[PDB]
Amino acid sequence: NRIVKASFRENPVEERKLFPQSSCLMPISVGQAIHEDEKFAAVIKLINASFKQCTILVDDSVQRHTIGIMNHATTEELYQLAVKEGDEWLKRNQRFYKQLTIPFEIMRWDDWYNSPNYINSHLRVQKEYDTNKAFQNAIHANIDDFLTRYLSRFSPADVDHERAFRLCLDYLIEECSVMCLWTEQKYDFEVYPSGRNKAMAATYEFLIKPHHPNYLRPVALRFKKY
Repeated sequence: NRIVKASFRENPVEERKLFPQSSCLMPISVGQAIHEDEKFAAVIKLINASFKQCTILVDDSVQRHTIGIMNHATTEELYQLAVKEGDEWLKRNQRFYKQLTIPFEIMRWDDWYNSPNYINSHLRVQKEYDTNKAFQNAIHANIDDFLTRYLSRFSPADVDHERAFRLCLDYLIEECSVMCLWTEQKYDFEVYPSGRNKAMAATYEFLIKPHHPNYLRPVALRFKKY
């Protein structure tokens, strides 16, 4: 009948030649459709076919910040909801990632946030936000981009815009601080189907690429029915 196939986007032949002998990280934005069913299976199939080894991160506990924009629950409650969402993603998509024949690892957000090196990385990101205005602007742009979609189904009247911004900033600072830590596990490529968001692209530009250009090399995918 019909099937979804996940091809690489923009990655040159000279880069793609490296993929079979390279490692990759698959950060999972728990909640997104690109990480579910037909589109997720398509990715597992392409990753299996083209990489040496793979490790899937479940970006779960981070959402405690974003969940908390409209849900005014206790900080422990949101942490729990953010984890529960990761628990359920793993249940839902166990069927697909189990089909990986290459060596793979399943990690979760807390594995990185609780790293001894997190706090120093967090300070580094907060310093760059304060000092470097290009980086500051990228983060701010990312907040606008994210909130216009996240809060699309809400009337501006029911949204605490001060809160939205604050929590979304907390989310992006954590995401970038954890990003920096990834060089520790020497991942050659970072595969996110859509692009890399503005904040993460800025963090790679200013804090990661200058020190390790052969780590976290971005990879985006195209989806098509065949």
